[PDB]
Amino acid sequence: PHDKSLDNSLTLLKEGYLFIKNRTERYNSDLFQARLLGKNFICMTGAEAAKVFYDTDRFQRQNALPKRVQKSLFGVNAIQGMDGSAHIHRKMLFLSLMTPPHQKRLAELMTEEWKAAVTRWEKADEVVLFEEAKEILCRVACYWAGVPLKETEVKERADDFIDMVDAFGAVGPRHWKGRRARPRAEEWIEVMIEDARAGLLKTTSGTALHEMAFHTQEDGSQLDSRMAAIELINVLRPIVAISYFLVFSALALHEHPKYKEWLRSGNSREREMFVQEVRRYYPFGPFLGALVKKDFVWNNCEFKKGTSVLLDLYGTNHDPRLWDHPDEFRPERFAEREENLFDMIPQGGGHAEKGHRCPGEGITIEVMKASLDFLVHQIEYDVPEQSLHYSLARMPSLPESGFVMSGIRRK
Ligand code: HEM
Repeated sequence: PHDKSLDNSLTLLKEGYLFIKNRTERYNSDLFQARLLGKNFICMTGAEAAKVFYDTDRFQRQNALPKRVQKSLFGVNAIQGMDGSAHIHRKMLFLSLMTPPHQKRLAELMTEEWKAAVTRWEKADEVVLFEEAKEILCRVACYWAGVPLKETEVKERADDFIDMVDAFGAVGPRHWKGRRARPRAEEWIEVMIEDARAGLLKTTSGTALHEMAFHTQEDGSQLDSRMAAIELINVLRPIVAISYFLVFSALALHEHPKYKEWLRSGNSREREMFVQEVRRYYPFGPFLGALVKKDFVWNNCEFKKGTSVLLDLYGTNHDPRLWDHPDEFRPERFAEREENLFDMIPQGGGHAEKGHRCPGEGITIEVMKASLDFLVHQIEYDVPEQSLHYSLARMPSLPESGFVMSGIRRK
């Protein structure tokens, strides 16, 4: 199939997470050609594609996504555009800081933070879950990475991280908010990187600030103070991004009352399942980009070298070939499902040790289960009349009212 139009890019902006889905349905196929971002593309959807997309003997990420995304979300020349053993080397670094012990540590700081906020929320009129999340995560993330953060600095930093996430799929004021935030974080963090290297800021072995400051590339030399910031930022920023998911976690519990007592009567497993369903059902990761390395043939289609390709993450997550009533929130669909690396890919697919799959899936899940465990057991509240609606054309997406809470009371 081939969309011959000459503005798919503007269209993509109007449809968002449904852009690829809208055409893999129309053209009745798992992939289609289009003209996106100045280049010739091939958008594909589905787990079988994911399997091919993550085949690095066929796909490279270098030169894949536009600079505007680097200049607002990832940073210029960060791990995201890396390929080969160079990428697997920088990648083992992120993993070392995202292991079960850490996850455990992070969910733990959040738990007390959550419990501590209650005394404050019980006195407020309202509370905007998205705003409470932004701060706490930011304050915790730093603490955990060993990055210093003054109380009167949390908001600004918490906000700068988010302006970066909220810019990747936008044009105009929204894009710029992040084209300006980025330069402020890098600056801020590149200083600590330099201070660490001077033994002027205390750093503790095994924490992101330490490991980034002292990492060693294959050639044996260390990262430019600037790149180490960007890389430490690609740890801090993502954790603050868990704000979205957390707002969705609450939102589901509201729109799906029945699942409340379900969780409350259950254990960690009921949570684990309610979380995994939030990561699958709700929009966040739009898709991914890559360049075809060698000319190959798959699904009767010819992929020419240098052709650009988008992997629909949202669509693979809602494809009936892999899920019953994919557009239904059903925590149970996860009871007994064997673990897989391509059926569900909300934070990427395949191996994290062999590819670009998010290495923060553990932390994201662990942090989310905690957040939920709190909303369900520690407090009781009211969801006052508001705008919970969330668009699928806007990327990223979020319940308009940031999810307002009221009459919060200890449980
Ligand atoms: C809050 C929700 C999160 C979402 C939806 C998310 C989503 C994703 C996606 C879709 C990718 C790309 C996969 C690919 O390119 O093939 C990725 C990469 C990555 N994520 Fe996340 N992420 C999240 C949380 C986290 C957390 C909290 C951390 C840090 C602890 C983190 C660290 C990273 C890193 C550094 C990479 C780049 C890996 C590479 O390029 O090889 N993330 N993530």
